[PDB]
Amino acid sequence: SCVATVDDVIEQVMTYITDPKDRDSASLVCRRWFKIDSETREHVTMALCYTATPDRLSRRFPNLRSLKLKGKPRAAMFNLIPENWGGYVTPWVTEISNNLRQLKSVHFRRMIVSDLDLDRLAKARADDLETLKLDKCSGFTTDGLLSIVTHCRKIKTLLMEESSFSEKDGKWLHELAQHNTSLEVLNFYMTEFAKISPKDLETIARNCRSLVSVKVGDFEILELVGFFKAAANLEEFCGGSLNEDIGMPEKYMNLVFPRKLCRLGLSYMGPNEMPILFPFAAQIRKLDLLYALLETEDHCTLIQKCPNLEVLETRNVIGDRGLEVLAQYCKQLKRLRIERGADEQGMEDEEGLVSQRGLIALAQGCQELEYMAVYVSDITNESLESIGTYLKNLCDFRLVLLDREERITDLPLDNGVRSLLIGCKKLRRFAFYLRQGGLTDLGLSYIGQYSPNVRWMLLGYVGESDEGLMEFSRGCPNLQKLEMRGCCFSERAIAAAVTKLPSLRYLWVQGYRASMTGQDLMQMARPYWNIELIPSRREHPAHILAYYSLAGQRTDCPTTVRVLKEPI
Amino acid sequence: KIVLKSSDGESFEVEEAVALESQTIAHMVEDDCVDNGVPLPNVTSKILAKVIEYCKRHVEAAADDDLKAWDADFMKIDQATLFELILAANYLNIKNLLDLTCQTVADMIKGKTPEEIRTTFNIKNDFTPEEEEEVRRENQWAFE
Amino acid sequence: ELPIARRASLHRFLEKRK
Ligand SMILES: CC[C@@H]1C[C@@H]2C(=O)CC[C@@H]2[C@@H](C(=O)N[C@@]2(C(=O)O)C[C@@H]2CC)C1
Repeated sequence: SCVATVDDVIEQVMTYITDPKDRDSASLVCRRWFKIDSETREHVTMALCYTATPDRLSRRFPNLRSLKLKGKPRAAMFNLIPENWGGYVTPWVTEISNNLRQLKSVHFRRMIVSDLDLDRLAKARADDLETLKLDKCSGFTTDGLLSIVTHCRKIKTLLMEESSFSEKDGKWLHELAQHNTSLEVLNFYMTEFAKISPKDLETIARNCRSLVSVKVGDFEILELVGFFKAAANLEEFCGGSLNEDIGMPEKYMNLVFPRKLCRLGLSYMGPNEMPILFPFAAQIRKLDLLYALLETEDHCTLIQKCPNLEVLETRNVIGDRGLEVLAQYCKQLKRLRIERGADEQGMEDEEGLVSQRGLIALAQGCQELEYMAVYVSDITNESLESIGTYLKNLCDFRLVLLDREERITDLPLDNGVRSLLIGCKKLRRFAFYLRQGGLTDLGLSYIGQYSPNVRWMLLGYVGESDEGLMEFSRGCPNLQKLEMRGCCFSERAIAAAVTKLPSLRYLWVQGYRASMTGQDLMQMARPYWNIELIPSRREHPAHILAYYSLAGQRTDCPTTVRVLKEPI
Repeated sequence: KIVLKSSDGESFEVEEAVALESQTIAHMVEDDCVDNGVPLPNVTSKILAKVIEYCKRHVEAAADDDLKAWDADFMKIDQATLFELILAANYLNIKNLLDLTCQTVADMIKGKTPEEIRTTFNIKNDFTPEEEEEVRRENQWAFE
Repeated sequence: ELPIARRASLHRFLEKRK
């Protein structure tokens, strides 16, 4: 017996380190520690799939149990990125098929998944695949689905939210009904399915005792009563469809909602059907009024009933008035999102605008907020000051102001932004999209200067000249990903700022002072740094996308995409 | 009451349900060698001592707030000891003790940089700079 | 002229509205 070293005990200890950023470190302390991390890492996420070879991954982490790949850039979620752009998943499944023999969970996000490659997935992994997440993907069909539900008989979680595919039939759902037991979560939330029987969804609920969440297409809620009755342990339900004909004023007044149901959002819900929630609103903790059909008043009467609500997502109809209701009724709120509604026929009402008024009201009410994302119609430096004044543990903050309004109160926001970034020092993600005169080179340099923890930034029409970009660039200690559109910055301005940024690994840009040369961008050509240029699909300015990759340049570029490689 | 004979010949009087916390001694009352007392020549006597003190205290859960207290305090020891404990919790089969001794070492890492680590553990970095670069590159550009 | 791009999920809903 010699003295006991750390070496004699590290194999055991490693598996108690969960934090991805601590494994990141542990792997770098020496050769043995690196191997031990390598063989024990369970989950890995690639923010961009083109960032490394699928070979490189399987070599470094032979024993992955869970994997998550992202393809197309965030902009794709706004119909700004060509469909053919990339993110094909096939190289990765043929890698999983051969070298990740341990994988039980797969999550593809904004990628291209084909019928072939998921039949390949299905057959290669079979019963071992507990979870499959097709998050906002395209390129497959119900055949693909039918293939994974017949070969993976033990699927616990299955997800297709916002995916676009070709619907040929419904035998995929029916096959779940007839044979699946293990299902825990089932999600096809933003999806046009027109050939699936609700009877099948009902028989699934009857068979999967562990069924906890389910989100759904445009099913008629009435056809789901059989479901709801059988879905005992159900905690979350988003989706469905509330269709009111006048011939039944009391159509939806006999709804038996599962007892445990505490996270939800019915689609198309009007004021007439809204009442069906009251009998248990004290219990609701998450609300998705995103696709609800109710007006600024109706919002207030409902929010008012949910004191324990800690997450709300809704359109800007919520109104300043609504936000005020939310300010002293739901103190427990942690996440709030306000996507922009119909900005065509006026607003959705005459209170359906949000402004400094509601903002500052909210800042005082819910000081527990950790994520706040708002499409606002008018602001004030003062409002921002109160943000960074009350809700300290804001982690994700996103603000976008609509061009709808003509004159906005006080416009240059330099000093508001400043106290915000200074109070919310827990901030890690930050989005700030304005109108032209919105922020000055001085205010911009504030951002670089007072955002030490921010790793992602989306920036609107900020700055006035290349001065503000360069000033900004000497800051941002931890900035990794940077997206900016609608900017007055020049090609050589960008290029020079990228070199000054210490942490930057991903950059997307739409709108910038170009040049026929194109050679201005070149002055940022590091090694391992790929740059690409784009048009747009679903008058579109050229996009710039650049990212680090230990792979080299992708083979799969569309024709519509150009890769820069020094003097052409 | 059972007798555990330490690594350096040292009998130990311990209760029934105290020595059963180790599924290594539990699975050894079947093929009962408990005749000559359970021999375990791979536990220093100083350590085996600290082990029984842990089990003793947890067994008295028949009668949760003040446990995380005693536990946090029980761990205030030096490294070389902390390690010999993990090795011991794993030489026996005390699942609650490994979840503690290992989680303690794991906390010593959680937060430090690669340098701060091999510092506070005395480990010589043996990466050729190319290796170190590839790993840092994989870590910050590709995976996580 | 860079128009505020609408998140696809909503854009789909706003038309299923009318
Ligand atoms: C190319 C960038 C896109 C640009 C798009 C654009 O035109 C405005 C914002 C939208 C963008 C955005 O993500 N907006 C938010 C949101 O999560 O939707 C963050 C803001 C929520 C309040 C991204």
